[PDB]
Amino acid sequence: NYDPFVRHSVTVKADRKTAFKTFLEGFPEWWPNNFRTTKVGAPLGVDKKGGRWYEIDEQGEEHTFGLIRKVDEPDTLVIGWRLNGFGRIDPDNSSEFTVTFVADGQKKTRVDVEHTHFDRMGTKHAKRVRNGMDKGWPTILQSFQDKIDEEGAKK
DNA sequence: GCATATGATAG
DNA sequence: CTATCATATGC
Repeated sequence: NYDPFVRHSVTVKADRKTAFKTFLEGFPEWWPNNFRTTKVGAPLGVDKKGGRWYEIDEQGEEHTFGLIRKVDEPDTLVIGWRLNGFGRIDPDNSSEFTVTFVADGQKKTRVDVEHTHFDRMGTKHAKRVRNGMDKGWPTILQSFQDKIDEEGAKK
């Protein structure tokens, strides 16, 4: 994706609320990217009342990790581009996407992202994205499903 | 366009 | 390490 269109694909083994909880609140409780303190990895991750991804740096708020357009409870999250305090590219992309959590049996949730405009920036814009984002959030989604897999299936 | 540099991708 | 690809700075 992210060259023609952006799609997200994640299967959660617990339910949509655990998915939403993990995705937007449980930032500090994963271990793929947030594996830090006052960094990418702090006691927050995202702001609920405004819809904006931030964590608690020692000097204030560490990395902005998204500009949320829609914070629609355990259901849907439309967010925009933002990344880690690393060797990253700036939010020159906007990269917005509709995170669609589909509740299955209320103990499973398949999320699909659908967006097509800023995400299409693949090739050039995605190569500068590759700087540090490629080694974080895509990795997050793996441990996301696994941490959650332990929440009500494995552990 | 070339020397950087950073960042990923080549070898 | 040199390159080669992209992007940006720097000249």
